[PDB]
Amino acid sequence: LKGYQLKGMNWLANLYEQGINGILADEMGLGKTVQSIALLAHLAERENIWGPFLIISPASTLNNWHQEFTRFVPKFKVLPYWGNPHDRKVIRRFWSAPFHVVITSYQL
Amino acid sequence: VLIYSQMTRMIDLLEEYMVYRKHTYMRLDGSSKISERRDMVADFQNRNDIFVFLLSTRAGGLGINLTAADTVIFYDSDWNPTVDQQAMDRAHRLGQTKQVTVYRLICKGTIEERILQRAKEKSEIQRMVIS
Amino acid sequence: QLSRLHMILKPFMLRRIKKDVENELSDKIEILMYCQLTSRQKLLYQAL
Amino acid sequence: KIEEVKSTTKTQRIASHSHVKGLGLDESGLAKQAASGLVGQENAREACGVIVELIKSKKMAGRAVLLAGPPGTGKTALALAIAQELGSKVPFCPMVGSEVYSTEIKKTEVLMENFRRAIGLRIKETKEVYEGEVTELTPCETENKTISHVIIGLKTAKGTKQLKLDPSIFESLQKERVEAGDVIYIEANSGAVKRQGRCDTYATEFDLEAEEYVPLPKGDVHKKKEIIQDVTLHDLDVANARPQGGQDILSMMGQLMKPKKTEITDKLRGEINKVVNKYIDQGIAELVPGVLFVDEVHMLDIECFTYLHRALESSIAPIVIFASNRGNCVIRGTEDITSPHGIPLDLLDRVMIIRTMLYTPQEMKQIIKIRAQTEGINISEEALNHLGEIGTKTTLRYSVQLLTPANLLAKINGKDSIEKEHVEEISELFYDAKSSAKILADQQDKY
Ligand SMILES: Nc1ncnc2c1ncn2[C@@H]1O[C@H](COP(=O)(O)OP(=O)(O)O)[C@@H](O)[C@H]1O
Ligand SMILES: Nc1ncnc2c1ncn2[C@@H]1O[C@H](COP(=O)(O)OP(=O)(O)O)[C@@H](O)[C@H]1O
Repeated sequence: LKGYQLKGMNWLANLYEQGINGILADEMGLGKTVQSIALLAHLAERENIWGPFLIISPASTLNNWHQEFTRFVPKFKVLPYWGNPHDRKVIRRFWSAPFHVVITSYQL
Repeated sequence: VLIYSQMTRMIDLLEEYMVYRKHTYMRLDGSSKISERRDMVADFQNRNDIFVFLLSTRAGGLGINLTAADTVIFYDSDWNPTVDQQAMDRAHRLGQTKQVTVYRLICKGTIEERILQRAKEKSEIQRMVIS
Repeated sequence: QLSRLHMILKPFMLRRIKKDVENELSDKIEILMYCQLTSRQKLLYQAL
Repeated sequence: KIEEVKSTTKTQRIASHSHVKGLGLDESGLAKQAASGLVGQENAREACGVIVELIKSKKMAGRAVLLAGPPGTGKTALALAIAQELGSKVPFCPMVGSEVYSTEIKKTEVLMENFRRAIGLRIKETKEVYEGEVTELTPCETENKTISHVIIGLKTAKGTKQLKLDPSIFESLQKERVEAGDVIYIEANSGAVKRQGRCDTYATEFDLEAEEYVPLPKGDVHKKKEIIQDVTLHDLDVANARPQGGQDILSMMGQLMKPKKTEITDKLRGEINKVVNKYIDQGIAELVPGVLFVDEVHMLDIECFTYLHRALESSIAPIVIFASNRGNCVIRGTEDITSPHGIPLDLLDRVMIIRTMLYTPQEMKQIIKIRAQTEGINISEEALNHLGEIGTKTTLRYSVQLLTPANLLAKINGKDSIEKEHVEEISELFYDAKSSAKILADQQDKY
C-alpha cells in the first residue's frame, strides 16, 4: 500500500457512490493496477468483496494483471481469458458470484 | 537497453544485426503470442542473460513494465507523443535504482525532422488542455 | 476552452505528474542523436 | 534535451579538375559565361555541346575531335566536362598518349584494347542458383567405376529440397571443402560454388573453431534472378582470351599464372560481335557506345597514327576525343617530318578540330575564384586581385597553385582567410617556369 493510492481510493469512492465514472490519468509507472485492484481492498461492504468485475486491456498486459492480482491481495477469484478458442470456451462456461474479475483484451 | 521501432521489417533488420554482433537480444512484436508476451518479459527481468530487448512502440510500449532496462533507444520516432512517452516510462519506472537515458536516432534534414517537428508542436499543444 | 476543459476534468480525473510521487527518482536524460545518411541512402533519398 | 552529432570520415581529395561538373550550356546549346564549374571557352564548349549530343545519338562510329590549344587552356577540362555531361552510365575511357608503349603487347593493339573498352554494354543476365545449408551430400559411382552423379540436400528458412547434380559440381564442392552443415551458394550457370560459412545453428558446437558462422539463407533453395550487368566489349574479348570461368583444373590455374596481356586475334573480336549482336536481337542487351579520350595524343608513335586511320574508319569504333598542346612539332618516329599539333596531316583530316584559346585576366580571376571555393578556402578581394596580376605575369596553373600554400600560411599565422601579404610571400618562396628560366639561364655555368 502507499498513501497517494489510498487517497486515490477515497476520491474514487465518492464517484462510485454518486454513480460517476473517472480517469486514473497519472504518469506511467505509478500503480494504476494497484489502485484499480484496491477497489476491493478498501471498500468492505460486500459488493467489493464478492462482486464480479471485468478488465479490458492491451494484449501484452494480460499476464502482468493476472500476476499483480496475486501479489497485492490473492483472495479474489480471478479468471484469465486469452489464447485458443477451446481454452477460452472452457473458461467461458464457468460463468454459467465466484468470478471476481476476468482479465481480457479488446480483440476478444 | 530497450530498442523501439515501427516497421516489423526494421525489427527483422535489428534481429539480423543482434544475431551478427553477439548481443543476446529478445523481441516482442504484433506476430508474437500471449505466451511469448508472458515469458519474454519474465525472462528479460529476473535475469542478466539478455542485454537488449527489441520492441514495437504499439505492441510493446503499453503496460509491459520492463523495470530491468536501464536505457531506451528510439530507432524510430512516432508521429504522436504519448506513444513514445509510454514506451520510455516502461523503462523509467517505480522499481528502478538508476538514471534513464533515452536516445532518439534521427536523420538530418530528410524526413525525420518533419516527424520530430510535429512531435515538438504536439508535445507543447498537448500541455495547455491539462496543465 | 482551456479553463472549461480543465473544469470538466477536475471532478473526475487524477493527474499528479511524476515528481509528486517519484519524489526521489530523477528525470530521463533525452539525447536527440543525429546521423547523416550514408552514400547509398543519400542516392536512394534523392531518387525518391 | 541533450544532442549528439558525429561524422569521422574524411572527404574526397580535391583534384586538379574536380570543380568541373558539366559543360555549362543552356537548353538552346549556347554557352553560359560561367556555369557547372567552367568559365569562358564559349566556342570550344558549344562545340563540345554538339559532341555530347553526338554521343547520346549513338548513330555514329569512329567520329573524332581534337581539342587543340596552348598549355593551361582547359583541353582536358573540356574532355572531363564531357565525361561529367554524359554521366556514369556511358563509359568514358581516359587514356594518355604514352600508355600505348607496352612491353607485353604491340602499340597497334593497346589502341584496340582502349577502343573495345570504350564500347559499353548492359546485359540482363538471368542467373539461376542453389543456396542453403548442406544438410546432405552423396556422390554416386557408376560402371566404366567413376563418380558420375551427385545428390545434395539443401535447407533454408523456406524448408528444404534435395537436388541432383553433375560430378563437376562435386569436384567443385570438394575443392571448396564443403561439408554437412556448411552454408553454400551455387550458380548453375558457371557451376561456381561459394562456401558462405558454417550454419549459425551450429555456433555453440565447440569452445574454439576457425569458422565464420552465418545465418541460414532466406527464400527457396533453388531460385532465379536477373542481374543488370554493366560490361564493355573489352571485358568480353579479354575474358575469352585467358579464360577463368567454369571449374576445370585449367580455368582454376589460368587464375594463378601471371596475368600477361596478349595480342587478341580479330577472329575472337568477330565471334564476340556475333554473340553480342544476338544478345541485342534477343532484347537481353543494350549497347552504350561511349567515348575514348586520348590526352597528350601528340606522342602516339607514327605506327599508331597510321593505325588510327583504320581504327577511326571501323563501323564498330567508339567516338574519340584527342587533346594536343603542341605547335608544328616533329612527329614521333619520323626522324624529321613536322606537322600541326604533332599529328600527321593524313590523320588530321579525319578529326573535327576544336580550337581552345588563352584566357583574359578576367577569366583567370573568375577561374581562380571558382577554384579557391572548391579547395575550400576564403580569400580577400585584394589578394585575389593580386593572384589575377600573377596570372598576367605567368600562367593560370601557377596562379591557382599558390592558393593552398597561401591558405597554409594563413592558418599557420592564425588568420581565417588569405590576405595579400600571404600571396605576396608565397610568390617569393616558390618560383614558376618563366622566373626559374631566368635564374637558370643567368647561372648556366654551374649545372
Ligand atoms: N507498494 C508497491 N510496492 C511495490 N511496487 C509497487 C507498489 N505500488 C506500486 N508498485 C508498482 O507499480 C507498477 C505498476 O504500475 P502501472 O499500474 O503499470 O502504472 P501505469 O499504468 O501508470 O504505467 C508495478 O511495477 C508495481 O511493482
Ligand atoms: N574553362 C575552364 N573553366 C574552369 N576551369 C578551367 C577551365 N579551363 C581550365 N581550367 C582549369 O585550369 C587548369 C588548366 O586546364 P587543363 O585542362 O589542365 O589545361 P590543359 O589543356 O593544358 O591540359 C585545370 O585546373 C583546369 O581544371
